Amino acid sequence: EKRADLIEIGAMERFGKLDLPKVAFRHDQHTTAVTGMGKDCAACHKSKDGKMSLKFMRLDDNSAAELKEIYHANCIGCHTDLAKAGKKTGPQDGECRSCHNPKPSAASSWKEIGFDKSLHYRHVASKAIKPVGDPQKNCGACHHVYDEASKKLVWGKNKEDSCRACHGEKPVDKRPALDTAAHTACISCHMDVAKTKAETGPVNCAGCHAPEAQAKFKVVREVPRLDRGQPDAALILPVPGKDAPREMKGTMKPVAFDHKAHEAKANDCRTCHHVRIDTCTACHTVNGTADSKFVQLEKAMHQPDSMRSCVGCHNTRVQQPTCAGCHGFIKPTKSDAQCGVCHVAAPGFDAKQVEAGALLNLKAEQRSQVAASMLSARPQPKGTFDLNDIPEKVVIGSIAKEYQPSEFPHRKIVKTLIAGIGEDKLAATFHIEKGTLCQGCHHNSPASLTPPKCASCHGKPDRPGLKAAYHQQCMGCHDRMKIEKPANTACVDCHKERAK
Ligand code: HEC
Ligand code: HEC
Ligand code: HEC
Ligand code: HEC
Ligand code: HEC
Ligand code: HEC
Ligand code: HEC
Ligand code: HEC
Ligand code: HEC
Ligand code: HEC
Ligand code: HEC
Ligand code: HEC
Ligand code: HEC
Ligand code: HEC
Repeated sequence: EKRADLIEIGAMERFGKLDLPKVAFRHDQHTTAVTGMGKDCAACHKSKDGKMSLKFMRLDDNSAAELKEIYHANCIGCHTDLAKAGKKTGPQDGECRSCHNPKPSAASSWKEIGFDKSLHYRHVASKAIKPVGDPQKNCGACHHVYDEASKKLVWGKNKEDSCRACHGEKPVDKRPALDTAAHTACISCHMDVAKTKAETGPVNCAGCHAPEAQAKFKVVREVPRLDRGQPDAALILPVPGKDAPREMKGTMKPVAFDHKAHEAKANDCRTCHHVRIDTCTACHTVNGTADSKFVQLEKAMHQPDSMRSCVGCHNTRVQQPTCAGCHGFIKPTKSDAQCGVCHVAAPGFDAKQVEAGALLNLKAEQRSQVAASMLSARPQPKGTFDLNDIPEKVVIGSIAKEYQPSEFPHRKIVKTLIAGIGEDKLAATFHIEKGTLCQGCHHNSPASLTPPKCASCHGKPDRPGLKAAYHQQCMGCHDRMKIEKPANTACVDCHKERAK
């Protein structure tokens, strides 16, 4: 009952109220049958100048009357001819309700489809897609901008973007809507390559929009960089923008951004460039603009719950079990030091000149030099204290009573925690002190080789008592890290039975 190929035909509703229900149409069911009878798309779609219309048996919608005749004459005509041939067929001319069906045809499994970097690269890498306007580059086969001089579309070198950047839910001006744009360009090419029997893309509705079909697409794990002329190192500045006089100026040190490293770890460009490839400050000025619906630069970069912001995406990262043990327990400090991981001094510039705009009109190559400098000048990772310098096992028995004191495997766990982190660079860079990792459990005191006892703040005598403090911390981390043994229900694996 789940289908991804449903079309609810309701085109004449634009001309006025419909007398009868819209007509449900299974496109994949129809192309399969048409193929089997030796026909193709041309059975139902006309073309004009080598471009196939996506409309049924027409190039324009001229009137309600004309449209009704096109549907009835052509839809029913085929059904009738198949009937007298004694073949499987659809509703006959007199079965009004069988097409004009008030009850839904099937359920919809339809899913949107898009290019992650793997799929985009599988297209870039295809021999079947030939270079355009270049000895090697493939880009012009798919990407365009409108050239006002020639009054036509041309490949705009290094101005390639997702189709969504210029094609919307509805056709604005002579830019078609996204669905028309994609259905036209994508499927047309797929059908051409299919003729050469070189590997190609889907033509069936289900082939693109069915979750089952999507799961089957070959994925490439190591995907080459998609180079469109973007910086390796970006310099993000508190851009005020022309509007709002006086306008807000920045108050922090500037931020250098390793754009190249982030590409390698992200799954596309759009994740961050959510409207179009450009700066962020084009819309998210310090004060915000109408074009950002007044979302300010600060929000764009710090929004804790958005995948688009520095802090937000990093926040999803720390929800990994290897991180979540500590990160589901600790509270951010918002200390100057932590802010300083991103906001750093620029070489040769003072604070007064940066939030004066001294950097705003520098050439891309020059700001890259400045940014790369800021990136390389960041101190080397201090790592963690030598684990041999902390107790290997601590006895937790301050409140022993019903059980024996816990013999806590202190050093072994810390070692596992560092192992679990591995070469994660987000962990390496933001864990700025030798004892930062220690604070994942020893919270609310400075990073140190010698943190105070929990009892110094808990249940001695807001805050939990000492037993609650232990249980919540121990059991909590194990749940978040998916630690199987010990089980939280195993009441003796952390503190052995009284006597017995
Ligand atoms: C499937 C093969 C059809 C059969 C059998 C009948 N109709 Fe139909 N009709 C069909 C389509 C694809 C459309 C367009 C639907 C839309 O809303 O765009 C139509 C259109 C009409 C209309 C005009 C639109 C409306 O007012 O709802 C009418 C009045 C109409 N159809 C009538 C009608 C009757 C009475 C039929 C039995 C004699 C009949 N239809 C059969 C598809 C099919
Ligand atoms: C007649 C039985 C059809 C055959 C064979 C093919 N298509 Fe079709 N298509 C048909 C209809 C009735 C419609 C709805 C438009 C209308 O004027 O009522 C369509 C629509 C499409 C679409 C758009 C889908 C959507 O956006 O909802 C596409 C992209 C499309 N069709 C492609 C297509 C191709 C490539 C075909 C051969 C493989 C083909 N169609 C055959 C009817 C029929
Ligand atoms: C031959 C070129 C056809 C044209 C043009 C249209 N249809 Fe059709 N239809 C055709 C066949 C051979 C079948 C049966 C397919 C099968 O495998 O059973 C059908 C069936 C339908 C149905 C019934 C769907 C179902 O519930 O099983 C409907 C409602 C239907 N057809 C609608 C329809 C409309 C509205 C068309 C114009 C847009 C149309 N069809 C054209 C063959 C052909
Ligand atoms: C803005 C930079 C655009 C991006 C990114 C994409 N498209 Fe586009 N497209 C754009 C304009 C200004 C127009 C209208 C041209 C005119 O004559 O005024 C278009 C048009 C199309 C069309 C229609 C013409 C045709 O090819 O038959 C298609 C099919 C189309 N666009 C597809 C398309 C796809 C698939 C894109 C992502 C790969 C894409 N466009 C991006 C502007 C822009
Ligand atoms: C030529 C100019 C194409 C355009 C435009 C689009 N696609 Fe494509 N596609 C093309 C080829 C040559 C191939 C084969 C690549 C290979 O592996 O050799 C493909 C393949 C796909 C696939 C993968 C199918 C599978 O793995 O089974 C999909 C899902 C796909 N294509 C989708 C797609 C979409 C949605 C497009 C516009 C947004 C699009 N393609 C354009 C060639 C061309
Ligand atoms: C992969 C090459 C496609 C094939 C084959 C078909 N569709 Fe498609 N469709 C495709 C894209 C890339 C898009 C744009 C949005 C997206 O999914 O990325 C669409 C869009 C639609 C829509 C419009 C959804 C909306 O937001 O209004 C529908 C309902 C739709 N597509 C239907 C459809 C049908 C019925 C097809 C067979 C005729 C079909 N599509 C094929 C990509 C591809
Ligand atoms: C990297 C993950 C960030 C951390 C950690 C913090 N900030 Fe940030 N901030 C970041 C970016 C990418 C930007 C835009 C570039 C710029 O420097 O303007 C910002 C911007 C601000 C702003 C607005 C601009 C300004 O007033 O100068 C403020 C007020 C700001 N940042 C404050 C701030 C503080 C107090 C932080 C620690 C709690 C902090 N930031 C962390 C990136 C990152
Ligand atoms: C047609 C088969 C393509 C070729 C060849 C190239 N691109 Fe592409 N690109 C294509 C599509 C359909 C899309 C949008 C996919 C979506 O789901 O939105 C794109 C997108 C881009 C982007 C934006 C990345 C993103 O986050 O979506 C860029 C920067 C881009 N394309 C660049 C690019 C370049 C430089 C290419 C030649 C090396 C190139 N593209 C080829 C389809 C196709
Ligand atoms: C978030 C992790 C990003 C990913 C993934 C990609 N980009 Fe990016 N980009 C990002 C930021 C924060 C910035 C700085 C913008 C600012 O306001 O300073 C950028 C900048 C660019 C630029 C430079 C534009 C300019 O300075 O005029 C380009 C051209 C660019 N980005 C392109 C791009 C492409 C094509 C990507 C996929 C291959 C891509 N970016 C990913 C953040 C992120
Ligand atoms: C104008 C074309 C914009 C550019 C360039 C960037 N953004 Fe944006 N952004 C814009 C709008 C219209 C909105 C509000 C509507 C919306 O899409 O949410 C936003 C919003 C954000 C947000 C907030 C998300 C949330 O959940 O609250 C963030 C964090 C954000 N944008 C980030 C961001 C970044 C990092 C960009 C450069 C890569 C960027 N934006 C550019 C408009 C525009
Ligand atoms: C997911 C969409 C991310 C967004 C948006 C941003 N970051 Fe990021 N960050 C992310 C990962 C998965 C990584 C590891 C890959 C890497 O680039 O090393 C990181 C790491 C950092 C680091 C440490 C390493 C480095 O590249 O310098 C810093 C200092 C950093 N991130 C900064 C940063 C800023 C300032 C961003 C907003 C402009 C930002 N990140 C976005 C994932 C994602
Ligand atoms: C306990 C041993 C830790 C583990 C395991 C991980 N992190 Fe961590 N991290 C920890 C502390 C005590 C702090 C200091 C918080 C403060 O505000 O002073 C941090 C901080 C970070 C940050 C900075 C932003 C923040 O969330 O406060 C990041 C981005 C970060 N850590 C990332 C991170 C990742 C990706 C980890 C798993 C690979 C990870 N951390 C583990 C303690 C501990
Ligand atoms: C390790 C992950 C634990 C599990 C599982 C359980 N407990 Fe626990 N508990 C733990 C610690 C580190 C401590 C402190 C030890 C001390 O004596 O200081 C405790 C403490 C208690 C106490 C209070 C002390 C006492 O009366 O002996 C009780 C009564 C207690 N815990 C009960 C208990 C039960 C019934 C459990 C099974 C559900 C259980 N704990 C599991 C660590 C861990
Ligand atoms: C959670 C998994 C821990 C991490 C990460 C680190 N330590 Fe820890 N330590 C932890 C507990 C539950 C206790 C018991 C404290 C109590 O009050 O019962 C301890 C204790 C210490 C002590 C002894 C304190 C005292 O008894 O007065 C020291 C000196 C100590 N731990 C140091 C330490 C350091 C420096 C770490 C980072 C390398 C570190 N711990 C990590 C839990 C956890």
